[PDB]
Amino acid sequence: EGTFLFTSESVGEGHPDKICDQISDAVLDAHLQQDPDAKVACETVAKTGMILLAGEITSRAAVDYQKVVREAVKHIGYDDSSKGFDYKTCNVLVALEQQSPQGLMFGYATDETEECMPLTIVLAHKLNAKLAELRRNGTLPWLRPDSKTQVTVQYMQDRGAVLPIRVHTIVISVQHDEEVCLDEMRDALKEKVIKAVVPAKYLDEDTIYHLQPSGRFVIGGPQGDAGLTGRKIIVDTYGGWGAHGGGAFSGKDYTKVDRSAAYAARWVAKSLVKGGLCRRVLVQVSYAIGVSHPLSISIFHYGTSQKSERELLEIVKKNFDLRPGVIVRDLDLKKPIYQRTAAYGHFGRDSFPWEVPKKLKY
Amino acid sequence: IEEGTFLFTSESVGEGHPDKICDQISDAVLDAHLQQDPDAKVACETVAKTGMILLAGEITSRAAVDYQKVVREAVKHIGYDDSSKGFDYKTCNVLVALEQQSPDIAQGVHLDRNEEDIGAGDQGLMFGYATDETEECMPLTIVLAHKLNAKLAELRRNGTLPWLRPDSKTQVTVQYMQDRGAVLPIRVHTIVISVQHDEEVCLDEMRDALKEKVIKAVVPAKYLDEDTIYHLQPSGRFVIGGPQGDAGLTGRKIIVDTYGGWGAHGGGAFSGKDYTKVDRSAAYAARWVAKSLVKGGLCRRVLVQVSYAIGVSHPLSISIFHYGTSQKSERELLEIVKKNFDLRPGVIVRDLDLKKPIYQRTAAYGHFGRDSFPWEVPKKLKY
Amino acid sequence: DYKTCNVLVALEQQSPDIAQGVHLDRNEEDIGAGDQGLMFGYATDETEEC
Amino acid sequence: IPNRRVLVTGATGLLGRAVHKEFQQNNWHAVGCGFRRARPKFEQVNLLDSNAVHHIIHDFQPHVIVHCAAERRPDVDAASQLNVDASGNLAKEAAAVGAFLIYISSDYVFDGTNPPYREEDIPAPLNLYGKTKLDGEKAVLENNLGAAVLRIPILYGEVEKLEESAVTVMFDKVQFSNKSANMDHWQQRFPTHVKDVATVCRQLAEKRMLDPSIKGTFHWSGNEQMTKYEMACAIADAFNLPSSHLRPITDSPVLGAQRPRNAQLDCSKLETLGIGQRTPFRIGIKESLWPFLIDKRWRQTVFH
Ligand SMILES: C[S@@+](CC[C@H](N)C(=O)[O-])C[C@H]1O[C@@H](n2cnc3c(N)ncnc32)[C@H](O)[C@@H]1O
Ligand SMILES: C[S@@+](CC[C@H](N)C(=O)[O-])C[C@H]1O[C@@H](n2cnc3c(N)ncnc32)[C@H](O)[C@@H]1O
Ligand SMILES: [Mg+2]
Ligand SMILES: [Mg+2]
Repeated sequence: EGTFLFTSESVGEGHPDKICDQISDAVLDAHLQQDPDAKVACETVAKTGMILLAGEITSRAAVDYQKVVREAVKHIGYDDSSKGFDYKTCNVLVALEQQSPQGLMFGYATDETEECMPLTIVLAHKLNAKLAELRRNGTLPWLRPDSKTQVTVQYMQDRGAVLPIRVHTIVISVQHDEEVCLDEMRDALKEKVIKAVVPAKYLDEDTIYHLQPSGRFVIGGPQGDAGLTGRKIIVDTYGGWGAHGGGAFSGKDYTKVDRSAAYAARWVAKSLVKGGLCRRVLVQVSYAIGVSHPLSISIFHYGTSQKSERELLEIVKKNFDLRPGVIVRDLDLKKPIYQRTAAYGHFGRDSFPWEVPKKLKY
Repeated sequence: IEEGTFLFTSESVGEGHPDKICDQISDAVLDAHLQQDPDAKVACETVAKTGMILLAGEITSRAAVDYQKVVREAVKHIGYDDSSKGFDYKTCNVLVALEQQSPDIAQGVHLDRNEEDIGAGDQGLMFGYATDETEECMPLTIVLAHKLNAKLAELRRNGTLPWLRPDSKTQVTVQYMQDRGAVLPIRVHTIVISVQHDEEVCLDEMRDALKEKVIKAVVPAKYLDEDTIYHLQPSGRFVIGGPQGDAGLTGRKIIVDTYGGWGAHGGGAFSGKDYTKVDRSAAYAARWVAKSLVKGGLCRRVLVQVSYAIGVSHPLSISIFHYGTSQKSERELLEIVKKNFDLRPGVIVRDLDLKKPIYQRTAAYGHFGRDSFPWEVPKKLKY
Repeated sequence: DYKTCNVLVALEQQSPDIAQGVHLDRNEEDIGAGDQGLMFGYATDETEEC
Repeated sequence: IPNRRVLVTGATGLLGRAVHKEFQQNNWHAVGCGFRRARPKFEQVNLLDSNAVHHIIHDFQPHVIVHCAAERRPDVDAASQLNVDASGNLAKEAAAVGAFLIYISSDYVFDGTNPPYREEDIPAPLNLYGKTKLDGEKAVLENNLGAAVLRIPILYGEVEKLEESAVTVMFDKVQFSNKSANMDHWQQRFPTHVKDVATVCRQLAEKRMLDPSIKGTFHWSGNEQMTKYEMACAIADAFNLPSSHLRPITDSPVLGAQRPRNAQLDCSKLETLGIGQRTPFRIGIKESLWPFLIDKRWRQTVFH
């Protein structure tokens, strides 16, 4: 009928891979606080009782890695062996080689949500946030940090844009304790989590629910599955929408164009949609060796713009300066707020500079 | 003048790039297990670093596997065998942090089930993609990027360019034109090649060699012209490469492994994973479907999405986008796919023969666009 | 905690150079010392266990 | 590996593509060329540069040349222009190598007063387009007596853009039912598939390898007679759409004096030799235009 399904996932703070992303960016943050010009390329690996730091750092800062990693794991919620991991007793190994002193990026934006993101991933992200919140409250005290979610939305194509109709399927898997029973978890996940996150007009009697579909989820965190930095890049970005060139974000400082120009491309894309010029847009920025400005910019507006691609490009050229140096200045990327980006997606939340739409002048 | 033109770029990396070292080691470990135990449950993550290979993850298997030997033999084959190259298989540190698969995952996925009923090893989404712009049904950008690295490795291993080392990076920028939903590659705009090298060989002997022996042997002359930009060894002194002064991980080149930016990706990595992990088997399945549709003449370009819930056998969703390159509707193409394919992992494993220990082959030069793989052989469709 | 601690394994084969110098191709009774070294033994009548 | 060589000029255009395709597949070693947008499938050749034309023909040694003009008819104002001439050079150098040149020409060389028109009939163009097509025939025939001339009417095919054919330009006006659209119901025309014309070009060339007597003018055309208005209604019928928003203008257009009313070509000479293919228009235009359906075009993006 012109109808199609699309699926996206997200994960919780206690997910092994997301643990590593947060620690990687926690290391970055800590370095940037003492030394705004610190070069960081910090990978984290997680497994039963182990956090391993590995990478290159050119920094003047003196960082207590012990404290950084342990406080991160604490915040995440892993504070006892009964939960599979404990910040107080885990092994922290440091293998960073410290010293003393191109690309294709994509930005994407869709008018299907206030946050200008695909509904599928927004919901996926928010379901994990809810679990974390209800775990920390004490409202559902059997919850544990590690969790995954997946949302399938039924869309209708509408002249370039995509129109959410309903939620087709929802998956929630969340690590839990040994007392709570399967029916109580499933009732709770449905009534306290989903129904508080998803607008009622998207839910109906045909919506399929796979809640705790594995049946048991006691063993979790790095014990149940090894974690690595940079292994959730689709979760970090557009959940299968838009496009992606290859680069992971976390553990990398702002001088890596993989991170900061991806942020800028997002900024442009969101500005075009919030500025009413597109209902939906994908922005391609080609950078090339030996040029500051992008070598080429393409703008796929899916036919949702009254203005042509050349017109939109011209609008982009006089409102934006996409030279790395200017990007870090304009978006304030030397500041130590990278850890908050390392869970729940880098795009979607207003608190980030690249999610503040620029008022366009043309 | 512009029309509906655009630039697109894809990279590939050679076997010695630290990330791809991890991918190949993880797949060697998987193959080692499948040689003795075809039903092995493998989730091997590898970490590569100055002087170190660490194995972390989980494996339940009946195989007796000597991890020190498999890891060191892999690094040997990759070509790191001396301090001069920054890494030596004979003397590198090899740590192992491998445990059994979580019993909670076992009971919830595969225990006491008929093969066709085993659940997805995880939740996830996977994409499959095909395009008629090359014989291999792949984007020209990524195909050229892969084949350049493969050429470098070839010319290194048959001694014809003995100054080459294992680490390399290529980027191929092609100029494209849109054609009713398909894409016509017009010309190769730019080619970058960085490759690790001897102390002796001079800069412009390498640059001459990269153009005349590598690019000329790989890229059809029809795509090369006087304007094509060549960035051969752009920085200059790239003698330091591989793990030394660097840190790589399994599953940090997933875009290189697949479509090089084209189509889409759901973010699941391939290497170190047996068939029960649908990140691999369903992605392979979805490539097979996308290639079958294009080779079967039903469209010129296509993207397929599938999704799964852990412990559930049937896909949660399936979707087809033909970019308006088919006379038939996307819904009609979906109906055709539903009739011709069974996308449960318990069935995909039979159709694609995924217990065979042939995975190390896939860990470099991309998992798609090659002759020998079952998922690259299109299915004759009935509709 | 035994259940949740990190365990890392870095075990390789005995050096082939050691093996050939010590025990390969010999009757067990003619096995060489695994290494050089000195060792003491001691006893005292002050307790029953010496 | 095939030894039978052919050179198609204007290979970038709707007609050329179809011709180069029809040959290449059927055991010919087909090379195409074009002035702009030729690369990567075809050779970049400016027909007005004699040095370029010389080198590619010298190096290729074609056993046959099929001379097509790119074309993108707005024409169908019907005035100017052409500086060719270059069909002269092409005829010159085709003879120098001993290649059989097929010159594509038009029914616009005629008056369009006494249909049908035979190959023997006296031409009388009412416009500058008809004039230069007639000049080309002259310029070719007198520079090469071993050459042929295939006259054809209005063209359509599997276009890359709607504007590549004066039949296919109408398709948006057909589709948009919410706006009324005027279309010519005065000029009589015979829409003809370039795929049909291509088959004819292969059959005719394959005869000249046997029999050296094949030369002079020839006529091919589709058998279905249609106005611009009747074509539009036929397109709607093929895709099952309403056509009541289409209004015919039986009055001749602003420059009706420059447009031959009915320049129907008599194809009897060519029908005799067993040369001829006729894809029905309702089946031909369906295969031609489906990629340009509104709903398809919405979907035709680079990314999903
Ligand atoms: C299932 S695991 C990946 C496969 C695993 N490496 C294995 O050995 O089969 C991936 C993620 O699923 C989640 N997970 C772990 N145990 C689970 C269970 N028993 N049920 C559902 N989800 C689980 C965790 O978030 C974990 O990081
Ligand atoms: C023989 S090793 C102990 C290794 C252990 N006993 C074994 O065989 O696995 C102790 C020391 O002897 C020396 N050593 C090592 N290899 C040797 C060899 N092939 N012959 C003689 N001495 C050796 C080194 O100084 C080393 O620290
Ligand atoms: Mg993972
Ligand atoms: Mg995984």
